[PDB]
Amino acid sequence: LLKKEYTGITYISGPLLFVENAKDLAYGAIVDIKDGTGRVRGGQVIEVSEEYAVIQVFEETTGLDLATTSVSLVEDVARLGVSKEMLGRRFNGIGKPIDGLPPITPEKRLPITGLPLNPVARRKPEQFIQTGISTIDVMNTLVRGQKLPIFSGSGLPANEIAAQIARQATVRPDLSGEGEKEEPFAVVFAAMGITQRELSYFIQEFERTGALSRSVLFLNKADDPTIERILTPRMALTVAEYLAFEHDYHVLVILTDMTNYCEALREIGAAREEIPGRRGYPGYMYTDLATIYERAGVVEGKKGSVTQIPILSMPDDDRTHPIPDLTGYITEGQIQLSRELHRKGIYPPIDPLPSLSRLMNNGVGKGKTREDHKQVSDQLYSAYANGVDIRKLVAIIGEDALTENDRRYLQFADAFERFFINQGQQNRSIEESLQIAWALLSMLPQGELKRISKDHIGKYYGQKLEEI
Amino acid sequence: DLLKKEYTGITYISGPLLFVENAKDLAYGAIVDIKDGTGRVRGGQVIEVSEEYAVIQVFEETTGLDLATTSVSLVEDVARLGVSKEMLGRRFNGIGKPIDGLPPITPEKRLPITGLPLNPVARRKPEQFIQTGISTIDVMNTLVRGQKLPIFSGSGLPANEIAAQIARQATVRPDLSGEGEKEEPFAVVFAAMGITQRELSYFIQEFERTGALSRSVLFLNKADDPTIERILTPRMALTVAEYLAFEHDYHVLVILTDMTNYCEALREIGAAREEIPGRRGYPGYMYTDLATIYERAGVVEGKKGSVTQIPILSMPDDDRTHPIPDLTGYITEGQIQLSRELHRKGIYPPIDPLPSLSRLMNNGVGKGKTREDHKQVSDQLYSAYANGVDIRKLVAIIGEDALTENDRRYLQFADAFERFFINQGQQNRSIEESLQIAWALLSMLPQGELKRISKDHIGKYYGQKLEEIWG
Amino acid sequence: ESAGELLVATARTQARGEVLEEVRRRVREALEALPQKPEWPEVVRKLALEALEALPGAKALVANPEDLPHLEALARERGVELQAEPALRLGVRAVGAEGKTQVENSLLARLDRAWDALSSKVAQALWG
Amino acid sequence: MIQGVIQKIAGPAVIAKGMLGARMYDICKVGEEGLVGEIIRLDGDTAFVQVYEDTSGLKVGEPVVSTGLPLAVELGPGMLNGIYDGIQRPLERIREKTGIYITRGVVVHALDREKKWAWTPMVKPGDEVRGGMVLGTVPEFGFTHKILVPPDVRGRVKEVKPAGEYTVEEPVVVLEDGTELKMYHTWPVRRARPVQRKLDPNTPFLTGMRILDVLFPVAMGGTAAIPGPFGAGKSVTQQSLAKWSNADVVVYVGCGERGNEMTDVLVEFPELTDPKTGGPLMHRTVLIANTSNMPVAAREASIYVGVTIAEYFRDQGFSVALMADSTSRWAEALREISSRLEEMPAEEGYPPYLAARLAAFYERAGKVITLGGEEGAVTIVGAVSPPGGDMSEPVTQSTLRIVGAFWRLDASLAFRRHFPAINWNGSYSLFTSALDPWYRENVAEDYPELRDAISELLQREAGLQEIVQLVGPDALQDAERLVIEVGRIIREDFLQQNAYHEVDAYCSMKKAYGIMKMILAFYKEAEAAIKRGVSIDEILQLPVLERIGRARYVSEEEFPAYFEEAMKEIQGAFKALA
Amino acid sequence: TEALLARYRERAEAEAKAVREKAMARLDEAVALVLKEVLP
Repeated sequence: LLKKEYTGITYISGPLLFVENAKDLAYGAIVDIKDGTGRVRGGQVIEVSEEYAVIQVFEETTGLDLATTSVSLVEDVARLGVSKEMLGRRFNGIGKPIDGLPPITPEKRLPITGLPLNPVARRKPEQFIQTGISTIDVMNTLVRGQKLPIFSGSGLPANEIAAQIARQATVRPDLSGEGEKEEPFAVVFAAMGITQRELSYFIQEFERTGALSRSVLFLNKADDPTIERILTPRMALTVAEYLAFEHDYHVLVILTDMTNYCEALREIGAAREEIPGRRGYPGYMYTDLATIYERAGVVEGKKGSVTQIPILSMPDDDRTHPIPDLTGYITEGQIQLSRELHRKGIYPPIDPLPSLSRLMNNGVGKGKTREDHKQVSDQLYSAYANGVDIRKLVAIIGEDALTENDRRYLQFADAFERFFINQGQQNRSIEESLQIAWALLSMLPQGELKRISKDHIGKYYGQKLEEI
Repeated sequence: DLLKKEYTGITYISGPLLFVENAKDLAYGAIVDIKDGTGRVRGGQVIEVSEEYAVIQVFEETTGLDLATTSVSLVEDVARLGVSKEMLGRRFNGIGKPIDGLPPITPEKRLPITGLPLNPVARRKPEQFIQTGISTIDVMNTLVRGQKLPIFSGSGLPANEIAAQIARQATVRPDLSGEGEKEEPFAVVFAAMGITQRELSYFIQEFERTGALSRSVLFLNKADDPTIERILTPRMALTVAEYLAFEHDYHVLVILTDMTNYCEALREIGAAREEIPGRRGYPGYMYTDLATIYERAGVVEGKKGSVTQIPILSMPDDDRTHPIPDLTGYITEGQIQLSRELHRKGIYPPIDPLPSLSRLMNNGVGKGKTREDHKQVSDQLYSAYANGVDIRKLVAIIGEDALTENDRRYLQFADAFERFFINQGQQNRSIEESLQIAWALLSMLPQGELKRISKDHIGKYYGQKLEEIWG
Repeated sequence: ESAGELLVATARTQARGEVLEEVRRRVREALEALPQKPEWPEVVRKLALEALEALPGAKALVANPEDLPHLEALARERGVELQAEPALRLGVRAVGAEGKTQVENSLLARLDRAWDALSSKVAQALWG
Repeated sequence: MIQGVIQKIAGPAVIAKGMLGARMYDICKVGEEGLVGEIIRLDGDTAFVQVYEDTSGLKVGEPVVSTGLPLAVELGPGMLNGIYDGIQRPLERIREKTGIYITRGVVVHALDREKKWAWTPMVKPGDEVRGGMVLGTVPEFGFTHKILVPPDVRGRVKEVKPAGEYTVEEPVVVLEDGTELKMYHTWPVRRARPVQRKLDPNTPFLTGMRILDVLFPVAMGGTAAIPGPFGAGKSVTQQSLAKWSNADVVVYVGCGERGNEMTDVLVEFPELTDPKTGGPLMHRTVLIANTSNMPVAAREASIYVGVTIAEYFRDQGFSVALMADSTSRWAEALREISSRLEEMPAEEGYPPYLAARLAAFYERAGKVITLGGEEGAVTIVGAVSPPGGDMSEPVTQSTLRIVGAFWRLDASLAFRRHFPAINWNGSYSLFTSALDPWYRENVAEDYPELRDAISELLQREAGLQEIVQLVGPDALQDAERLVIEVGRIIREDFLQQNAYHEVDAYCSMKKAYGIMKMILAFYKEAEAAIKRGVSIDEILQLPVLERIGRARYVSEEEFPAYFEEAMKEIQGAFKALA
Repeated sequence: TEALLARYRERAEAEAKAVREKAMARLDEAVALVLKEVLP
């Protein structure tokens, strides 16, 4: 290669830049802009015509001028140098290492935008990931190859739940009947719009319990150039795809706040004078979010997998805001955090009534988990459902108008919220989550358990909550 | 004259427009013929002409055109239509060409489809009362001959059945006004704009049942026909109607089957040109545009014919403040508004009388006409029904047991009103039956509460029971 | 009921259509044989003349080679060039100065332009 | 063959230069790769091309070639049991060639040119053929695919191939004009295939779900819309409609949706059995898959391709069902392209001609008399995705002016796991009165009155639920108590349906009729008993309610006996109660 | 019931013939007039 420059700059305003003839710039290429002092910026060709090429500058245009600036190519598509020894490292949002250690040596360079998977080349997700959180493992199982967001709020603790899931998740293969403990996870952790306090929190969280050895961190502060937000998930997912479909890894990707991603996207889009959308969000936010979420799954004839857990804060706890709404049409369920459970002091304040996992029926049951998993989950949901509405009616009419079983159901609802949901910081395996669930069911008489089949309704019904 | 001039030099085609240069010899508003490299000819109309070029709105779709081979030739300087009495059994498409397989008509005249405004001095006051057989219209929102009366419908509500029932049952009642005894039937001009196949089959089977096809003209623009043609359908239908009425003394009834599709076409052709918009992108001249259609109705002094309009339009989200119903209400004389809540209770026809209105109602009721107690019965009904509805709103807060006795009487009146006076379901009620039912319903209230009716009308109509009219 | 009336009226309408179509075909065949008549040259000259009078500033004239010699003696007077063509028949077509404007004065063209205007006359004169 | 060069690239839109002589809505090959585009605006010497691929990496000055033809599909034997992308390319061939990703620019034929079909003729030399007649037949998975004359061809047969085995591009019938007719032909996807006559629908389109088949029926050639906010299980309902319908052929158009749904179909359907014939379910299904992260400008192409294939199979005499998986995605593609054109938009950024495209697409449905003289039909069930669950947006309000049925999904029902989560208070249907003559001869003599009684029961209970909202179920008499309990019984034993049960997934009309009759009979006996002095407690504690609860988990062949016994028990539970 | 249809079929055919003959009367003048007018 050899450096070829362009000095025909004819117009600079805001974030754009009009380079004259430069007809060898491909549409969508990455360029770099050096000026009279030497400081090199970066840019992307968003439109090329016969007269001029239009360039978007990643940073701000302070210092540029029309006499001394030059533009040279970098490559025709953005790429990233990946390698298996990225595990345990830490990067900044466009891959430069910020842990202090030296840069990596790349064995491939993959385009970061990726390609769509052929629908005939996929296969249905089938196995489950044990997160150690009972209200997810039992009632909203996460299946290997899924996209399961978490709907958080303003001051609800989503950072901690992310970190806890990250350091507790395991694949748990001995349940399957194979005993093939021969492949562990990798955890690619992408963080966007983050502050210094949260950054320190995450660093020491991962360093504390040795979870860094199997993680790759992409951390992006709230004071970095905006273009580096809209690239962090793409580099995270490129690393994940490489690992999963070239080295048979099971990868779990955690994108920590898509609410910041969407604001960066809106700000970049409004600089190209496009037609606005519902609240100022660009008219194509659905396609842009789709190109990120649809990169997870499992492929036929290969052993890897990519599981995604987006995390986002519904603004004003509004479920109809464009961010959570558009994320809802793409993913395969949702986990919702509740504010009242937070006030009560519960943790993690997961609300099991508005949550769901569509792919749950494939990943649980015989040969994958214990046999009773599905019916136990259903009966647990139904029993918690009517306890809540009993509490709603007693709230307005007197608790004098009561029956013998409504006492059972209020007691069940309380012991549920206090023992099943409120697990603190401990890490529960699936067996003991199921045991706690059976204990909580056993304080309702039979005939109230009209949802579970009759054989394990005797096999597991004995033990009561006395064990704590 | 008779020689033909072709303009090559097309310079632009996008959407529904087509710019052609060096065409100063076209008049503003002319009709042209666009012929492509295949020999297929489609139409258009000039909407802006200057010394450099002229702008054309194509009627058909623009698939297949190219800038090298297509040509543009003039047809006429003003868009005209060939009318005749012999088009009283025919069907034409949305631009006036036959679609029943018979040869075209031989025009007696050719009239400009844009029409001319009627002289306010030449007009006449509409007074003849029309009996539709529907009580909520006849008693409370009387329709007169020569009136504009739209139907504000919704998406799933049966406005088409109401229109067809009106067309089947409408008649003048000359024995009540003592004048004339001809009762010559109505001729029906039916213009459909963007209609679906289901509703078209409905209307056709209806007119075929009634035998009303032998005196009806049909202009059909289905939903798979081009969109920009809908600009011409209502103008052609009303040209034919005004011809029939004010030349051969017919009594015409015009039915325009959806003005919402007309406004959609208008907004499309107005956004292609970047007009200053109105409220939701509808062009700023939509008021004038609709007024040039609705105001082609009425009765002319010194002539026997008449023209009556029944536009039908669907308020988009049942929204009375949307631009289309808003402007149409600002033009026409009153409206007949349908109710979704009444439709959900199984009531047909679901006409709620409170947001309806007929402005010309007072011209054609009273002594020397229907009956002397018509007006007072009507507004007494309005008052009592309004009271019933407000008492419903109160029950929704303080429960039914807390009510008084007269409040329960008003509640019962509202209920029986909705279930016996509104809900008639395809039967044809003369005006006397309607007033009889109205008095039977009024007799539920104490005689001292009918404060809008005089003492003598009370004395000689109060006290009928509903069980007597029917059990 | 009215179904029989519709039947008889349809019959009448389509009969009138048949006869009018026949008259039109009759005149279409009467026209298409004129270049054998002795009035041919003078009518072609006046046709070309009104065509040229409609394009102030034509640059050429397209016609039929078979009647080309009928058309030489009147274009030289104004300088408008000539050109022959087999497809153009029973008339002449000019060409405007830019190449992007034409005027044709064929016979069948005038027939199709005037037939609708004269249909009322044919009806009123062939029935009453 | 018009050819120019690229002049300006911006997103999926490319302006070509030197294209004087290119026609509107023709197909072009952009670039040296040969990407496929369509001309949508001509200007001076240029042409505006929308590209159905990714325009990344393109360069100014590359070739552009116009082919002179609009977008077309190949219609013929070999489409069933396949999966296609937005412009009819077989995805299995793409996988055999270029691996597990979808790279741009691959070229494959739509119909396999190497297969052998057992041709059986039906015409003789000297015979007259016109558009739409039948030349011969070919077996395909147990159907009888019959070869049609292309809709605009006339002539007299000159020779015929004599009953052998051939490929699709083997000319089988040659006319006296010299024209050759093969086993396939092409058709422009934006022109509706003509028919002889449109008929009125008189026969129900059975979906298998009780609430839709009973309360809001749709007729055979009708159109329906099912708009639902996220999390309301729209995907399960669409799959169920694809799985149990009584159509002969199902065309599923996945216009901008998840890819795991296409994978679910591809994996499960070869196992399930067709109810009508013995074959696998996949043998009657055609998929068009254009997922959410595939090129945007191809979503509309996929819609048109799907409806043209459905029209073809209708022309063959079958009755087709077309499921357009989402039309809001098509609307968004329209909006994006119009944004690249610098057009002025309508209300919510959409182009001002969206309603026209929607209406022209929905107007391709209906029962017809084909050109060959036989009878077929096409039923369209389009999905919408309003943004805030907001039914006042442009797409929903434009769809509700042409559909005949409206099936409104609701999120409140789905947040308590009530499925299929259809709101019976906001939905409606316009085919229900024209279908009663069929219901009376094919279900029961008094089915309509059963349905009406159920509906008015539901209306009353939902009405008085507002009163009980404030003053508790303690404050109203036994009649209203019984009405609320019967409402609960209805909407937990009749309206609900588990889609993953091996029995409750599909439900016939006889079964729904039986359950309705059971419930109404119980209601009448209870009303009598109450007004002769019994209380709600003993009414609720009866065991026959358990019999009615388990009624929907009973197989179809053993339902008649269950029904008779349950009627006997309903009688005895109150006869013995004096 | 059908006598009306029979009477009307007769009336239709009769009037069709009447119109055709009344036309063939003066068609020869109609065509000459049109040819007169179309000509320049």
